[PDB]
Amino acid sequence: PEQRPPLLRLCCTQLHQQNPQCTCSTLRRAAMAVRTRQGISASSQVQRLFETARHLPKTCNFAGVGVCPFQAVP
Amino acid sequence: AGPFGPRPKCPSQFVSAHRLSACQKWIHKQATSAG
Ligand SMILES: [Li+]
Repeated sequence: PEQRPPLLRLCCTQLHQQNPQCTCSTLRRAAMAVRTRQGISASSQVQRLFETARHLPKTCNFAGVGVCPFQAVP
Repeated sequence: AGPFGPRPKCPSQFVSAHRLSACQKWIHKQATSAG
């Protein structure tokens, strides 16, 4: 299928409710929330969690943002 | 920048956007596929 997974589209719609210069900060907050609420601790899972969050503007075609910069994982 | 500019409030935008709930679910789904 050429259309994206429905959940990804819902995420992109939520991201579009924010200004570009808020997107990376809020995605970092969202990643921290997932990591702690779900107890994600395995190193590769934690790294992939934060990477996925930082790439979401680009996964969503939020062209004014690109990929969010790396910040040390807690 | 001025007192009557757009003045984005990122934490308020986050809560208004349902804390990016669908993004959180997506992030979680991708994370557990690692390796
Ligand atoms: Li501010």
